[PDB]
Amino acid sequence: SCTFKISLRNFRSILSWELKNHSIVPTHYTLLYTIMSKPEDLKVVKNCANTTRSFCDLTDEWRSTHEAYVTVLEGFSGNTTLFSCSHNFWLAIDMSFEPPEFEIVGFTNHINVMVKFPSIVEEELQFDLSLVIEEQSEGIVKKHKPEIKGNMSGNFTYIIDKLIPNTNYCVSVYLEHSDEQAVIKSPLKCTLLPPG
Amino acid sequence: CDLPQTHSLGSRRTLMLLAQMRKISLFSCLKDRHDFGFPQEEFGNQFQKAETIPVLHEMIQQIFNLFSTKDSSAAWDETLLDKFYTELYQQLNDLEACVIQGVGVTETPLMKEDSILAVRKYFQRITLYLKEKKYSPCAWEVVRAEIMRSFSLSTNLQESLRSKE
Repeated sequence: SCTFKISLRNFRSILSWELKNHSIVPTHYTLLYTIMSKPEDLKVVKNCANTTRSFCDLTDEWRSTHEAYVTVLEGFSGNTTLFSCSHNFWLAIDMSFEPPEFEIVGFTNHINVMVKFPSIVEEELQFDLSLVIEEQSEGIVKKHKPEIKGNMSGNFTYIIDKLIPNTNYCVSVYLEHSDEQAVIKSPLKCTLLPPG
Repeated sequence: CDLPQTHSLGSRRTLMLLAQMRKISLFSCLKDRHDFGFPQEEFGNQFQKAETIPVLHEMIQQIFNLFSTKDSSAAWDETLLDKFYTELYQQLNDLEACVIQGVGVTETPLMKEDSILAVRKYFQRITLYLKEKKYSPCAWEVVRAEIMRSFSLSTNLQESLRSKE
């Protein structure tokens, strides 16, 4: 199968590997990585080597946030390697941000969006991205991308107005970089404000 | 010239174009690969605010020329290359704009050209490898990866906000 999936949980990259079991059932795996500049420096993540875990998380292991870390998995069947697939993921293309909790309060005429982002200082982390607040009032799909600078350091408060009573809106939290490709449409939260 | 640091889409777009320009998996190319030695001391060191602008201008020029070659145009997709040439020229104009205006860009000594020379030499090594590899797709993939790694770290001067110390 060699299906690799990565998810960003509070600025932390967690990667999991989906493997099917036809006949042989490997319970242990090993994950290795490297930069896209030169696939000559193969490195392995500690704890994520010869382990029974199906996922590996890192914090500062990935210093090249502005690069594409190549992914390689070594499938071991007991005491012998079975297969090894090669893949590659671009952080500026994926950056799947779903774990962060988001709340929304619907008032008589305005909507108070409150996204709960990890409390961190932006002056201590290189994060180039454009967070977009998806809106869907009464079926009308809209997208709003405000100033992320100094606003993604915690509770992202956004006010949506210019609407009328009885507006059911579904808010989603996704982000864009170069274009609308990283459409990480998180579970749309539908809320209805006072009707009329 | 871009005095206020509001945002930037140039590097982002160019970066994306190079991503869609992929043909195969990079890890599948563990042969036609070799450290070309991307100069960083003449990019991130010393050169920061506007200082690296003259370098970037000639650097993108090298990228443009290299990708506009009949060899490169026959390795990648012309549809993607079309926009690539456009974006490159767009950013080229953006960079030289600061050189056209009376901004403190070309104020540095011969070091402002020294960094450029390093780029020309770096690309020369790349072209040399391409010649030997007969411009094979595997080689192009790695070469493109190098250009991708270098270009990102080129505009990274302003995109860098990880360590203030």
